[PDB]
Amino acid sequence: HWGYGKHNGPEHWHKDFPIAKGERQSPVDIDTHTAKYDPSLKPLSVSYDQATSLRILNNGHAFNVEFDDSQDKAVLKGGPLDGTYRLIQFHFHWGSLDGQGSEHTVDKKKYAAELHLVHWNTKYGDFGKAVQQPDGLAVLGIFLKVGSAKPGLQKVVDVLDSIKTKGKSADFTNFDPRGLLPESLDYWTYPGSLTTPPLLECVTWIVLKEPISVSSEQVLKFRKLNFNGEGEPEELMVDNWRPAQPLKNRQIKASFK
Ligand SMILES: COc1cccc(N2C=Cc3cc(S(N)(=O)=O)sc3S2(=O)=O)c1
Ligand SMILES: [Hg+2]
Ligand SMILES: [Zn+2]
Repeated sequence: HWGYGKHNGPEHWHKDFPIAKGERQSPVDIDTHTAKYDPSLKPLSVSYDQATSLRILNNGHAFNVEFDDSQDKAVLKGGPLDGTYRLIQFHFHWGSLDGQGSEHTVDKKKYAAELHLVHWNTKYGDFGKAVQQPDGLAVLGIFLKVGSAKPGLQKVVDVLDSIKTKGKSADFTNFDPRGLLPESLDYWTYPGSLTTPPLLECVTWIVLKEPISVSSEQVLKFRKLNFNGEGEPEELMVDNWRPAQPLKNRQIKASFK
């Protein structure tokens, strides 16, 4: 149903998902001058050393690397969070050109792509319960800029050939998500939602200020993915991002000054 085309893109979402015009929708523009430094903000605790990746699959919207979240293998704690959040999957949003692709912007600036490491609040038992809570999910957002190649990203880039079309999946075990992290864990944080339908407002967004760079050839491989399934007319998977939403009654807190 929903997609990123003129006929079923972000502008049409509200018809099937009314929360699209809700009070805490993401992504948002991060205005750095009016964001508030908060000294009571704890540092992030990202423990991804016991992470266990399982699959990589094209879902017609993006490609997702899924992880085993049956136990606290890769968790997120600290920062503005209270409780442990488990990594269940990560995905990217990218554009058809280097000047677009990220969902969140910084002072209106768009990056080439954006990585979202999705975590769910373990106090809720399972992911399905978590998406029914205002503090059910924590998504770590990381910006990707085009520059030098990101070593930890190549393994993902290589397997894209086997998951070109919608519905395809491939085994993708022993992948270390720590290769996708910037050097600094400084961040901005605000209450928001999923950036794609069902557009649920259960997310505490933690967007890192430091982006990671990837070569144009690495992000180039992203653009050869297909929205369509095999045997269907080809649709390049590009621009799978949602425009910034009004901040409304919200303030973005910074962990740095
Ligand atoms: C009942 O809601 C469900 C159930 C199962 C999966 C999802 N998901 C859908 C979209 C979606 C978009 C995300 S983003 N771009 O904001 O980080 S994270 C995410 S999801 O958790 O994978 C929602
Ligand atoms: Hg929710
Ligand atoms: Zn996303």
